[PDB]
Amino acid sequence: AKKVNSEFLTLTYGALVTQMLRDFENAEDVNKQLERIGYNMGMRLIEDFLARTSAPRCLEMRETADRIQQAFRIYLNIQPTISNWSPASDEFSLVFDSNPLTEFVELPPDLTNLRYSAILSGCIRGALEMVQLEVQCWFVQDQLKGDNVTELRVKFVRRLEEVIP
Amino acid sequence: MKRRDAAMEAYAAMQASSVAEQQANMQLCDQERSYNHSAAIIALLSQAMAQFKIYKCLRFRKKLAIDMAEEYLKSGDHAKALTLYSLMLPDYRQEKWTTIFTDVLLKTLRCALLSGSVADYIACSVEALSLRHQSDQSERILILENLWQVFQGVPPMPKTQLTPEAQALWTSALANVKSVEMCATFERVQLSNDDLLQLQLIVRVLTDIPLRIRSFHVILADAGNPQSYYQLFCSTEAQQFHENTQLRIVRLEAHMGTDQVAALLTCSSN
Amino acid sequence: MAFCIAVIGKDNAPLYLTTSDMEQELELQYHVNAALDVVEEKCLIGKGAPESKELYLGLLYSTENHKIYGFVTNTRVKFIVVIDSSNVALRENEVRAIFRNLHLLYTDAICNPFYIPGESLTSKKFDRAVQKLMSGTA
Amino acid sequence: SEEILFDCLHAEIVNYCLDSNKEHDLATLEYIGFTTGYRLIERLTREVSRFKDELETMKFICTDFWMLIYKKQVDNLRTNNHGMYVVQDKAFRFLTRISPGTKQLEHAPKFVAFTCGLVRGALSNLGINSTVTAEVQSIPACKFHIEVNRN
Repeated sequence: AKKVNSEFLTLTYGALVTQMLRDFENAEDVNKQLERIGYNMGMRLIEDFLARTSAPRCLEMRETADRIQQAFRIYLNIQPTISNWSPASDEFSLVFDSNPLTEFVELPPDLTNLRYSAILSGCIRGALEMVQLEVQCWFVQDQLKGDNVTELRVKFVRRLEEVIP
Repeated sequence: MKRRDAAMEAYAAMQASSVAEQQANMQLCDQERSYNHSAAIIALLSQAMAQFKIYKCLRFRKKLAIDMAEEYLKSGDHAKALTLYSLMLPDYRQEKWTTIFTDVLLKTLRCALLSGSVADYIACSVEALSLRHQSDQSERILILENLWQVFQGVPPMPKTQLTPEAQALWTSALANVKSVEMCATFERVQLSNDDLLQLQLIVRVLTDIPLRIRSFHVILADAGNPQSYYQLFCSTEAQQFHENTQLRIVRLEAHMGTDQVAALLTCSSN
Repeated sequence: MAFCIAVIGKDNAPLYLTTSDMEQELELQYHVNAALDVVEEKCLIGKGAPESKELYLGLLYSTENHKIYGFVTNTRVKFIVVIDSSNVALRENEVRAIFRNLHLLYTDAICNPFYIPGESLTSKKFDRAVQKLMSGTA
Repeated sequence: SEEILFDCLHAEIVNYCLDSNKEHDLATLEYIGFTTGYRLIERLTREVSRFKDELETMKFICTDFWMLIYKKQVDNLRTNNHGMYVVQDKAFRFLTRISPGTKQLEHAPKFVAFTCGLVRGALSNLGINSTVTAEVQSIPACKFHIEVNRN
């Protein structure tokens, strides 16, 4: 019994999105502020993830995908199928058969533009600017939007390097 | 009940062209035609009523009561059906579940029009228009017309059912009869005998159809001393009354369209 | 055979669906069935049905060829189906399983925050899962 | 373990500090969360009787919940002369992340609000009937007094 410890985040995040909604009617506010708070979140968890894994750093793209799928595996307990590889291979698609942030919130959030993975964006984004990766993120497909399966698409841009020590 | 329905069937098979003594069988039916009063039905309902009331089972006995009223409807005996429905309808609104609430509501419409307790008729019709969105809009419009008719007292439109006798019966009515939601709020109460209150009462119509924007009324109160969205001028408070009295109106009684919502829909204060 | 799957809050009927092993109940039994279910629930609640343990109540009511089961959550939620027979081949352990799953879907919809508690179960995705439970039982 | 996700997410729960509501979170988080906790409770040692009533103290469900959630039961669990009562803990899990100096009390009640306004039951001490306020006198020592909503 009491196997699943974590079905409380799918409803904590639900409370977040509902109250952000009731505060600001705009569908994109509850996306961007939610993304920046999930960004600080990613800052806060990448430190512990590297504390356990002791990975050197994401100097390469495939190893970065491995580290990120490992991060999802350890905390959010989902297996990101790394697919859709670009010929330049600067980008890769994360295939989540089951959303880990939610467990069946519902397919209609009554209205579109309600980006339901903004923390996930922070989850993927924040760590990068902490592991020194100036990287852009965006979602190519969301099963929650009436779709079969959720794919994310994250594009590294500039190797963040420390300056003027 | 099925007895009486089968009696109706018996009349039906009688409405056919109707040798082994089937006429005596038909005479059987004639004998059976005698026990068609179905008042004994009502009495058995009464016993079941009381019997379940024995352990104080209010809901079940109440629904048998709506059964009774439905039967009086079948018998065409609108009066006591209306009586029991009159008891039930506040109850059903208290059960907050509008569906059967509305179903017995149109039952009451029939009951009151047949009876002519048009005060009760319009009370149920108006609390029905309150949240009538489960029903047809055009019938809401017709019923709103009926509302203005009865407020004028002129005969209501559902003449599609009406027949002249009960029509006159309720024409007699309303000589004696004497007397959708919005919100009341207060920007300031408990004054220093200098303040000035104003219209903080937001008059809202939840009916899709509008009610004619006729007029307004405010009623003064005496505690301690004696002293879609539509808003229009009322200047409810400009009279500089004495301090520390929160005059919260019992009921709105502004003249929108007609007199009022009368059936008990008014809020307290801020 | 027909089942009416119903969740019940304090006084209303949030979600009732009148289905059969073939399709929805074509018979004009909607209002009568709803009224019978509400009266049975109210009387049983007044008697004791409000209790801590998840309350099993088989054949707590018996209409014309429709036998009712009530279930109680400590969160004050009720659940009803009927079987269109005085006798038909089925079980009760299946009832236990199906209303356990009904609770599971209930709380998984309760996960949906846009659903404020005490409302009709609007989502056709959730409702199609419910009618999939229907197919599971009829 | 799966604790740091909730710890951080709750830190951001605090983080948005809009000047409208002392409840950064409404009781909705409560309802859904202990509804999942009730999913955990498919068995509870309460009798099956329809003719008899047996009460499941909210204290016991509170402690088992806490082991499932906060992972440290009550240290003081006092039954007030009313139907209400009070819970006192020398330390709190979210408060283990901060020193005992009284600097920002107001966060911790928002933390523990997760047990406030829980979808109730009929009988006294029946498991979930919860109206409660947080009155914390010491930083690790979190105190919470319930009030019977009825009467």
